[PDB]
This record gives sequence, structure tokens and C-alpha cells, in this order.
Amino acid sequence: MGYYDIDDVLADGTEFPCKFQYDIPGLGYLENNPGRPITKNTKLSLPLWLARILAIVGGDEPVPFVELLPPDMFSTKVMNAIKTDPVALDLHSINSHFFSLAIKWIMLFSEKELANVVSELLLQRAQELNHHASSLSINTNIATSTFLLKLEEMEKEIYKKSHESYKDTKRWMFK
Amino acid sequence: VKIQPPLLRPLAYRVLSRKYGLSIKSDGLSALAEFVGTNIGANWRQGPATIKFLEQFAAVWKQQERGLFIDQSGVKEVIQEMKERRDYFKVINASQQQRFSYNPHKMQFIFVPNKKQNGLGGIAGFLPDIEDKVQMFLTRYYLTNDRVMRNENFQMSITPIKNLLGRDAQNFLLLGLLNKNFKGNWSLEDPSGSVEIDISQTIPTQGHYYVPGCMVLVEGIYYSVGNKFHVTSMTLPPGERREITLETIGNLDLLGIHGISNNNFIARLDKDLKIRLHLLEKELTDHKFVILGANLFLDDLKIMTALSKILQKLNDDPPTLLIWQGSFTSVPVFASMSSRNISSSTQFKNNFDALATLLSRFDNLTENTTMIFIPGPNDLWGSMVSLGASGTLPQDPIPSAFTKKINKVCKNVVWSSNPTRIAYLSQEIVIFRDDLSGRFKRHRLEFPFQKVQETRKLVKTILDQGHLSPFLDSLRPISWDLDHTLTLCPIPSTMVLCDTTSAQFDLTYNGCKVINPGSFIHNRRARYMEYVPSSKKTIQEEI
Amino acid sequence: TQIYVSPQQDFSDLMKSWKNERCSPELLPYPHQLMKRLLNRISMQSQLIENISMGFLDMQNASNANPPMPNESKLPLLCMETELERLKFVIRSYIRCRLSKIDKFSLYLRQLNEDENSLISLTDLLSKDEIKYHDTHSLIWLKLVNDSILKYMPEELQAINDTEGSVNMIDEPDWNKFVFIHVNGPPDGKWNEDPLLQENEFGKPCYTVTIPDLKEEVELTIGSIYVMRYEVIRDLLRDDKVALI
Amino acid sequence: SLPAHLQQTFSPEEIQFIVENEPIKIFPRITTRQKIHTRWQLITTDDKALNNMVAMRSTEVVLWIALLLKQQSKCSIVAPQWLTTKELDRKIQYEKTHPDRFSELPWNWLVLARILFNKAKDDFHDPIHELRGKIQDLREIRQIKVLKGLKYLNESHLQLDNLSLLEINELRPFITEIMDKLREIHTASL
Amino acid sequence: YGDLGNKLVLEAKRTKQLYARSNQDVNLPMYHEDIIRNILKEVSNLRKNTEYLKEQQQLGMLDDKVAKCQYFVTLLCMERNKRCLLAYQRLRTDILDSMAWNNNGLDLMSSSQQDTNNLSHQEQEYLKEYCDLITDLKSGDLVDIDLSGSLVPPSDVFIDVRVLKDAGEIQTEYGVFNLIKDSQFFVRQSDVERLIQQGYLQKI
Repeated sequence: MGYYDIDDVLADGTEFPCKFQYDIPGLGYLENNPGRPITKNTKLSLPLWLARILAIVGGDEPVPFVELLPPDMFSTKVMNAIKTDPVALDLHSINSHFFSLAIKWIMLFSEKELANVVSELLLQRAQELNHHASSLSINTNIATSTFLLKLEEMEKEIYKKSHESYKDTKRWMFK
Repeated sequence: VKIQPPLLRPLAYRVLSRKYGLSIKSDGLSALAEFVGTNIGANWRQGPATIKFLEQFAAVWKQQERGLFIDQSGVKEVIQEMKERRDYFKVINASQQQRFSYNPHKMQFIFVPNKKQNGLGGIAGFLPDIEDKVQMFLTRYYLTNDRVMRNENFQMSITPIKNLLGRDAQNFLLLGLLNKNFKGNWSLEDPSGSVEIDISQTIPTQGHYYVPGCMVLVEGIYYSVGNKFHVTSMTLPPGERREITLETIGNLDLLGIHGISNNNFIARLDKDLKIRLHLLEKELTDHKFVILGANLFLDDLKIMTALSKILQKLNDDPPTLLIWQGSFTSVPVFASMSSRNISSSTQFKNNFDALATLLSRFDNLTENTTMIFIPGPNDLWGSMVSLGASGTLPQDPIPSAFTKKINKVCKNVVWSSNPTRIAYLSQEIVIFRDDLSGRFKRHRLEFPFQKVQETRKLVKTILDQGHLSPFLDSLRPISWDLDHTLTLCPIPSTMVLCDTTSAQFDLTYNGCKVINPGSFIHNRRARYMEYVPSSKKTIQEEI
Repeated sequence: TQIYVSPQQDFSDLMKSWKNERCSPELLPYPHQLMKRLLNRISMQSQLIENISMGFLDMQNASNANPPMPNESKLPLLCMETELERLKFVIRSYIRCRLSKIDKFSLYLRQLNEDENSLISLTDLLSKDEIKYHDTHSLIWLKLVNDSILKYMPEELQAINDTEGSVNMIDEPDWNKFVFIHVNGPPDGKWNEDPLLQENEFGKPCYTVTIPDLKEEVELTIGSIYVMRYEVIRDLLRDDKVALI
Repeated sequence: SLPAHLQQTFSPEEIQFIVENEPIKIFPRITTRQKIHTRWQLITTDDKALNNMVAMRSTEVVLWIALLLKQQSKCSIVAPQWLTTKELDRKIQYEKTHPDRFSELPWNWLVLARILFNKAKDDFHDPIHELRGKIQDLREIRQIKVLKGLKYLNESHLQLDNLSLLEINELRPFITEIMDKLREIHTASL
Repeated sequence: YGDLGNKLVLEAKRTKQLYARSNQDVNLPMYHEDIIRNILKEVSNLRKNTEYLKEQQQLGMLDDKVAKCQYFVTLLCMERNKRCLLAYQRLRTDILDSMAWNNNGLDLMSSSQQDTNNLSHQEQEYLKEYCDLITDLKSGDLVDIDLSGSLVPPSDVFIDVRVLKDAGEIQTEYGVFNLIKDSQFFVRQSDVERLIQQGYLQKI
């Protein structure tokens, strides 16, 4: 949680499904005709930076003005795929801010079943990250680049830092 | 005591290579050696004084260039130290004015190297290249568009001409060069394209001289039956003040007296501006400058008598700057086809030799006051080809071959171009000698449908358009590169708008004050006007 | 510090402090007396080397005389000057690291300072020049951001020290960062009079620590490198008991 | 020192400096015994060893001073005990027979080796290539053991008993970040 | 609505990559204050809209729930726009200070971009004041140590160095160095670090 962090502010802009559990006349003026109020149980794709707070203020039966639906990103299909084989799965297609979004989601909703699967995910991928980082050329096949293009945006800094550390060690060693 | 350089080297090297400074040359060591020789005494045992003198050397030398080498000039910084233990104003012509281009996509002024300084100039370096005339109107349009866009009212949006092709029955706002096409109709030109205009139902904003060649804001409806833009109103773009114009570029040293900019870097300064303003606030009445009328002739006896009467009055109390403006010969000079009488060039030379004699009896004015001379319409260079008619605007100064006695009689004489710029401590002045009233009246555009309002319209138009010569190339040809000198950008505080066809006036508007000296002689009366730098005027006459 | 056993002890203390500061995720206090001694030592060393250099230069340039004997002349001066250069480099790196950390946590430190209840004050943690640096830098950065953006910003949220709403702008140090430690044990030669260490099988004295979040107890024996979070090890670090690598 | 992310870990040059700031033995080629001459009078090292020095005798000096004397003909460095074939043989046997424990080696491992092989070439009693190959084999097997042990990454702690400075330095940015991410995931889940 | 702001943040990330791949302070990009002032004018429109909405709410005609929800939405819009702008500005100031500290506080106008005109005027005066602060800092109790010096540990005492640009002769302590073009020196390491940093020497 950093105010002046660029990755976090980028990740806050993702869109999540929502439901207007409570009717508000005159709204929707930023999406459709301003004079047309938005009726009850109408679904939109609202960004996180307002969905986090608008679903918790309540306003007032202190029900929130909006209700947040389970996003398709966290679905049974994805959990089954990640549990079956995590090493060959490309999370970059699902999202580019998957891990930060998952952390935010699990902080908002306490779910003791996502933390262990996600932990095993990155624990298993860390070994191949180390394996690729330790392989310094002395140019390479398709497997390494195919894996590198499957990586998450947050894994790129770990990969780069490990690669630079190993490169510096080899540069100092061989003179 | 003559020192040994080896035993002085560490003292200089430590201070000038570890704490501050770098790269001391051998001549720097010699200069420091002679400086120690001057301030000799209990040295090599005296700590504070020598090191603080070295720190003062640093405080003197770090501002100049970058101060990473010390050449023979070490004696010069030593003299600077010695002398650090009216002036500060300059007069500049259009020939030596600094050149600054403009770029629309980045919206900054760009310095351009001067061909005089980096080029050879041995044979011909004053000739502009071909693309300057292509880019001059582009630059003028860019500056005008930026000025319009910066306005508070306009944040409505204007549309390019070319984007008017596909739509119709809709109103639009546009601006561009209003002129005549090849066929003979009025048209608007834009960097994108051009269209035809309609005037039959146009209601203007009064107080403006609508002349071809001036940018105008146009409102109307487009029609695709032909190519007619049916106009409903026309208005000149508004103006802006000096402070808001400056603050967009900080406080640029365009007319830089403290420092100059170049291709390597850009400079700025605002700390000394208030100091100079307060310096100007005191002893400003003593620093008075007086200007005379136009078209003063050095051939008739009456003008010489009037000038003698003025000089006998002005000798006792010499002013600071005396400006002589107007044509000094009542007949244009050109080729002479008669070898029996005095040639025109010789007579022109003779006209100034009498002034050297008349200045011999006014030693106070000669000794205490500087002279300024400004060419008129029919001086030696212009009337040589234009024969007394209008011509190129950046006029050359009076040739040195015809003023060989004025420079020796008087200790301070300066010849400038027709547009000239002087930079006071906190004031900048522009003087522009030519006729405007007749030029705007004769070529005024017609619209199908007490003497103080004419000068009001003149001032309003000349300040709204923001250019000295809002006319096309057909009327007043302009030198291709020197056009930047005629641009009215960071507008000056005071304008000496000399005109022989307009009555004398002292108007001020939009943060700029304009003065309009008349002819030096009129209806058997002689008139000259003096301006106090405290925004106060006085008019005096001697029969 | 109150007295010196030897200047080499001061050098060792400086090196250990630099190593602790470089990897710690939190700004640590300032050992004033150590650098007070070190700067004065540097002053005398520079003065004496300059004096001897002047002496030999004057002896050589007063007349032809005898040139200095190469033996026992160049090597000592070379050693002194290179040692001074290395010490200057170490001090420079330490100071620059502290400056970077003070640049990072400016607003949090300023907010902490004005709190009267906080027993920690800005005077102890910083040198005077660092206080002036923080003050001037904060003032100029605030003026820049106010002239750039905040002047057009609504008054209700013009304050940059806001800690309410959605996200806070205060950057607290991360006390839970994992660090690599080497259990040094007690600094004394006896290394067995400490009232905290205990014993296991086959002796091997250890230090026992607990994790409040995870509800565990971890043994830390002498002579083993561990990977442990920083929040639970602040006291042992401040007591010169463990050294970060 | 900021330089982007160089404020978090040590560069290899800093490791070389911190290792070379260590004692070492030396056999001087000259004599500097005082007449019973300029004083060394250094500040961060005992002078009494340097000033009271006689040729062809054992004494202890810092490593950088030893290298400086080795640049001239004023030095003869004595190799340590662990830089010989008969010690590295028993060491490598110890690693081979024990598949879980890192053998005991000085924390200056590979670094004193690099410096001595680069500078002190003509004073070894054993061929250089053989020692270099055996050190390479040691590094190889220790790398295998580290890679095998890295699989367990708990969120609580970890123990690495006998890793040298370079091995810890080249692994810190990965292990630290992974464990920090795991800790963040666990803390956000409770 | 704050989607425009996103275009800033993403752009800033590219700048960070320029800082990362090069690992050297060089060719800082040209500002994007046009989009910033566009956001400023639209958020001024938002602020005036909030003021009028509060006006009808105090009038009594407006409904309380509508007023409160619009107030929260607008407050979130201002918060996000401010967050994006400060995220841009903090990185800009960080790279500014990073390049400012290492060149001895002179900004090196003699040689890095030439005219530094791609910076805003506020950023330029910030750079000048930061150079002033850096010059002031080493004038205190650390006068005997050059903070802006090299940070590579001193490994050797005598090195070979090769000249890169031509000059005259430069005075040194007890000696003089004549920088003849394309020559090699066998000199002390602690005497040519300033020249090497300036770029006048080569082949350390």
C-alpha cells in the first residue's frame, strides 16, 4: 500500500462487476442520459478505486449504494486450472496485475482457500524463476522466452534483479 | 618578494581542486603568484586573508562562462577584485538584434546562431536564404494563434480551414490572412487551406482598421453550393499585457543587458529587476531625454534658425539622450546627370558639415548629452532606389562616409535603423518613423451597409495585431530574416510612434504608452516634446 | 562511547554501524562521538602529512643537496594517504546512505517529531546539518508541489499530510522485511554473563524469540546465519547482539 | 548510496574491499629495524609490527598492505592452510559424504582465492590449475546443495549455517523478496 | 471519471524503464503538462459543479441521498486525479535529485541534455535550489571530505589512463599534467578521478 507507487495506482484502475442494490434517482449521468435515473438491480463495470469505498459507505437499513459481484477472474475454472498445473499456466493472459489484485481482494474478503493456492502458485514458480536466472549465456531456444512471456508484471522485477545479481557476480569473478 | 612557484603550488591547488574549482592552468598560477606579490607581507604564515581572497576570486570567476580554465585573463579577474573592493543602459539596432525562432509543437522560442559571429562574412553573409520568406508568415501565424489561444475568453475553439470542406449549414470560428486571391476576391488563408469570403452582411467591431494582410477572427455559416463563407461578424484578436506575456517564458533575456542566451543554454533573471526598478525610482528627473519632430531639413535657413533657438535654450541644461528623427534632406538623393553643378552626394555631405560648426558653440550640450539619429523615408540608402517612395523597412543607418565630422565634434553619437530598441534599467523603448494614418485610410476595406478617435483606432489596431507592419509583401517588402525585429512580442513599455500625418498625442493602453511626435515645423511654429520616465509628458514650443 | 581502547576499535565500530545501516529498513540513531573522534584524527593526519611533504620539498628545492633516499620514504606516505582515502570513502558512503534514507522518510519523520508523547526526538537521530537538509528540502518540495498542482486543487483536500479517506500519504518503514543475520552473541570476551541466553542439548547457548503473529518460538544459536524478519530483532540489533549481513 | 537499487545490497567491489580489510601473514624481503628511518605511525593498524620488522621472519599485516608490498620486491605472501590439495581433498570428501550440511569454510571463501590466484602466483607450492579446478568443483557441489535446499521457503524463518559472503549476496534479492511476498499474502489473509 | 489520468501514469512507467535499462542519468524526457492542465481544468469544472450542487442541497430542493452520493463520487474523482499527478511529480523529482547530486552540484552546462529546456520552469528553479543545497551541505563540518566523489572502493594506487580530449597543461600538487591529445599517463589513482568523471580521460 503505497500512495506514490506506480504499480499500485495502475492496479487500482481495474474494472469489477457490480450491482445497484439500492435505487438512486438521477444517477448514471456520467454513463447515459443524465435525466434518466438508474433503476434497481442494474449492473455496470465499475473501477476498483470507487467500488472499494462505495460498497462500504452504506449511506442509508444501512445497505451499501452498490453491491459487488464475484468477478469472473476469480472463478472455479481458473482455480481448477491453477491447481492442476501451475508451472505451464500463463497468468499474463488473465491479467497483468493478478497478484496485487488478489491481495486486495483477499484483504477485502477473508477467504482461507485462496491464500494457500496462491502461495503454492508463486512458491512453485519461484524455482523456475531461479532456474532461468541462473542460466547465463557464454542464443537460446524457444522454451525460456516462452516462459518469460508468460510471466506476471510483478515477477519481472524479481527476474531482472536476479539476472543482474548473477551477471554482476560472474563479471567480478572472471577478469 | 619574488616567490618560488613550487612552494606556492600546493596552497592554490588544494583550495582550487579539492574544496571548490578545478583545472588550474600555469597562467592561473602566475596570476595568483603576482596577486600574492601585491598582497605580500607575513605570507606563508597568514591563513585567513589569503584563503578568503581566493574565495572572493571564486565568487568573481564562477559566474563567468563555467570557470573550468584560467587563461591570461587572470590579471583581469585580479582587476575585477581590485575594483570590487547614466550607465547600465544600451541602444540596439535591428541589425544586431538577437535572433529567436519559434516552434509550434513544443511552444517555446528557440535561439538561432547569428551569421555574423559564427559565419565568415568576408564577402556576403547578410543575404537571407530562400526558405525565410516561406517561414516568416508561418511564424507570424503561429505567434498570433498562440496569443489567441492563451486568452481567457478562448479556452470557443477555432477550426482549421481545410476541415470546412465536408460540412455545411453550421457556424464556425476561424482566423487567417485576409487578402485578395489571384482572381480578385477576398479570401482567408490558413496553413491548411483557403476559402472564399462573404462581406455583403458583415457587421464589424468598430474601432479597428480592417486592412488586407491582418489576421481577423471570422464568424459565419459555410455553404457547399459554392465555396462561400457567409460572415456575420469580424473582430481583431485581443491583446495581452507585458507581465503575462513574460511569465510564460519566465523572464527571458531577449533584450538581455545582464546576460545573453545562445545555442548551448537558455538564461533567465528576475532578482535584479526590482533593484533596477528602485534605482530608476530615484534620480529619474535628472535623467531626462528629449525628442524632436520629424522631417527636419538641413538646407533651409528657417529650420537652422529654429534649431539654433532651441539649442541656445538647451545648452544650459543638457539632457541625457537627445534623439534626432526624420529626413535630414528635403529632396531625395539619386543619380546626377549634370556635371556642371554640385552633385547630390556632395551636397548631402555638405548638409552635415554645417551641423559640426553649429555644435561648436554649444559645448555643454555636446559634452553632457549623447546624440541619436534616425533615418527617414528619403535618406541616402532608401531614396537611392525607392526615389523617396516607401521601401524595405529594416533601413540601414546613415553611412559613415557622410558623417566624418559629427563623430569627432561630439563624444557620443549613435546612428540606428528605422526600427530601433533601447534598453533602460527597467524600461525598453521602440522608435518607428513612418506614416500610418494615410496608409490605413487609403487602403481601408469597405463594408456595404473628434480627431482623437482616429489615433485611438490606430493604437488599438497596432496593439491588437501585434506587428509593426501588418501589410503583405506587395505593399511593404520586408527583409526575409530581420522580420523578427518588427514583431511586437513581449511588447515594449513605451512606443515613440513618430508620424507626420497624425496630431501629437500621449495615449496609453493595455500597459503600453504611445507618444506621437509631429513635424518639427508647422504653421510658423516649432514644436518638440520631452518625456519624463515617470509617466509624465511635457510639450514646449519656441516661435 | 565514553573512551577509546584503540582507534582500530573505532574503525571496527564504524564499519559495523555502516553495515547495519545499509541493510536496515528503518532509520537508526547517530553515533556522534565516533565521528567526532574520526574527523579530528583525519585533521591531524592531513596536517602532519602536509607538514612533512613541505619539509622534504623545501629541503630538496633550497639547493641541490641530497635527494631523498627512496627507502622508507615513499612507502609510508603512500600507505597513510591510501588509508585516509579508504576511510574517507567509507564515511562518504555511510553519509550518502543516511541522506538517501532521510530523503525517503521526510514526511513521516516530520510528523513524528511534532508529537510530544514520542520519547524519540529528531535531535538524537540526526546531525544538525541533516536537520537543516530535511527542513529546507521539505519546504522547497512543498512550495514546488503547491505552485504546480495544489493551487488548482480544492481546499478540502489541499493538505498533503492527509491521513484520512481511502489511502494515506504517510510512508511508514516496513518493520517486517526479511533480513539476513549472523548471531554474534555477547560482545564481551566472557560471552556468558548475559541474563537472556539459555542452553540446549550439547550446550550451544541460544537466544529465544517469539513471533506474535504466528505464535511460534525460534531458537537462535551462536554461530549460525538465519533469515528472520526485522520487527522481532530490533532489540538484539541495538544491543550489538546480532549483526546483519 | 542511492544509484537506483544499489542502496539495498552490496556490490562485489565492496565485498572485495571488506574481505581485503583482514589480517594476513607475510615474509618480508627487507629490514626496517630502528637504530639502537621514518615512522609508519598509521591510525587503523598497529605500527609496532611494521616498524619492529626484520627480514625473513613471520609477522601479520593487513591484506592491502601485503599486496602493496607484493607489487614491489618487498614481500613474500604465505598461503593459508586451506589452499592446498590435501585439505581440499578431505573437504570435498566431507561434502560428498554429507548430503545435507555445508562444510565449514571461512566466510572469505572464493574471494581470498581469487585475489591470491590473480596476484600471488609464484609463491604457491602446488600447481595453480589443480587448485583452481578443485575450488571449481567445491563451488559446483555447494551450488547443487544450495539449489536443492532452496525448495523449502517457509514464511517464518530459515537456516543457512555455512554460506560464504558471495553466495549470500547473489541470493539475497530473490529469497528476501519471495519470503516478503509470502508474508504479505499470509498477513493480508488474517 | 478519471480515465484520462491513467494515460499519465502508464507514461510515467515508461520513464522508469528508461531509468532502469540505462542505469545512468541521461536524456530525461520532455514534460506532459498539457494533459496535466487539461485535467486541472476538468477538475475545476468538477469543483464548481460540487459547489453548485451544495448550493441546491442547502436550498432544500435537492434530495439528500443524491447530494451525498454525488459528493462522494466527485471527492473520489479529485482524490484519484491528485494521486495520479503526485505519482508523476514524485518520480520526476526523484530522478531530478538523483542526476543533480552526482555532478558536483554544477549541472554541467559545458557538456546529459544541453539546454535542459525539456524541464518545466518550476522544475528548473527546483534544480537550481537543490544544487545550492548540495553546495551548502559540504561547506559545514564535512569540508575535508568530498561527498560528490566516486563510490567505487579504492582498489589500486597506480593505474594507466588514456587522454580523450586535447587541452593545455594543468597544475597539480607538486607537478603539472600537460593533456596532449591521445596520450597515456601512468599516474596516481587519487589524482585523476576528477578528470575521469568530467570525461576528459579514458581507459581506467
